[PDB]
Order: sequence, then structure tokens, then C-alpha cells
Amino acid sequence: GYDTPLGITNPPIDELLDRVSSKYALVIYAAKRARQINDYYNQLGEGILEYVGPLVEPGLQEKPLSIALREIHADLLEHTEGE
Amino acid sequence: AYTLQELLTIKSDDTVGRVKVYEAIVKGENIPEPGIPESFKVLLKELQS
Amino acid sequence: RLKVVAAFQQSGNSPMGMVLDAVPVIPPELRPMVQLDGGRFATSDLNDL
Repeated sequence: GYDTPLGITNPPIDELLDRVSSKYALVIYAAKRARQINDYYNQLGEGILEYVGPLVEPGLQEKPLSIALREIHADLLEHTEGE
Repeated sequence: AYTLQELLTIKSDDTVGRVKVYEAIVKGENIPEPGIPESFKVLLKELQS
Repeated sequence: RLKVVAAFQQSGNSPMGMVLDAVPVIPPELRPMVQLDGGRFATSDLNDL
């Protein structure tokens, strides 16, 4: 219910907090997925597709972390809490 | 936390850390976790004296 | 005295650590050795001691 933002602030922060328990968990919850995405890109040439690539279709040469944050907003990831 | 860890370990002291992170950035590999800063190892080898 | 003795007992060590027979020396870099224009020894006196 507001003007669509532009830049790195999309998606917004409050929307994400509705999914994750706390902002401190979200940073890792997204960084690990970004790491998995980067690993998948590294093995794109040849290897096992165990680290499934991006779920949401990426843009034109977007950083993996942006993809992770934009797909987390879509509620497509599940995680376990501390240990 | 991780930002402070990098600022204190991976960009100031750790030699092998600097070499490995530079090579990883040159390639597409993820940045390896930092190591033991030279300051801590020097402090050890000095306090053991 | 009881506090000190109980600390000794709990430590699992022996007091014999208070009499040394072999002092160690730090590596050479920690006491860097410097050569002046005339090659004089003016580095840390650790070498002197």
C-alpha cells in the first residue's frame, strides 16, 4: 500500500521480518542461501545439481544475495533454528 | 559480527588469509573463512617466553 | 595461607614450577636486529640482556 521503492531497499525490511523470527537470524538465513547460489553457479559448467539454482527467475546479472533476499520474500525456503 | 571479524583478521594481519581471499575474488570462488590473526599468534609465542 | 594452598592443590600442578632451570628465548624477529649506516647494533636491548 505504498509507492514501489527502487534500489537495494527492494524488497522492504518489514515484510521480511514477518517471515523470520528476528532480524539477526535473517542475515544468516539469506547469506547461507547466497553462498549456495554462488556454489551452484561455480559448478554450472559441470557437476551435481544438489544445490538447486535460483527458484525465482533472476534478472540481468544480479548479485546472488539479491536473488536470495527476493526469493525469501516469496516464502520458498525452510530452515532449522540454532542447532 | 562477521564484518568486525573480517576487519580485524582477514584484511589487516592474516597473510595466508589475504592471499586466499584475493585469489578467490580473482576467481569465482567464495571467500574462505579468516584464520588466526598474526597478533594472537605473536602474543602466544611471546607469553610462552 | 589456606586459600593459597588450596589453589595449589586444586591446580593439579606442583610448586616446583617456581624454580627454573631452563629459561626460553623468544624468536629473533620479535627482537628485531637492526643495522645502522655503520652497521651498529641499536635494536631492542633484549639481545643485551
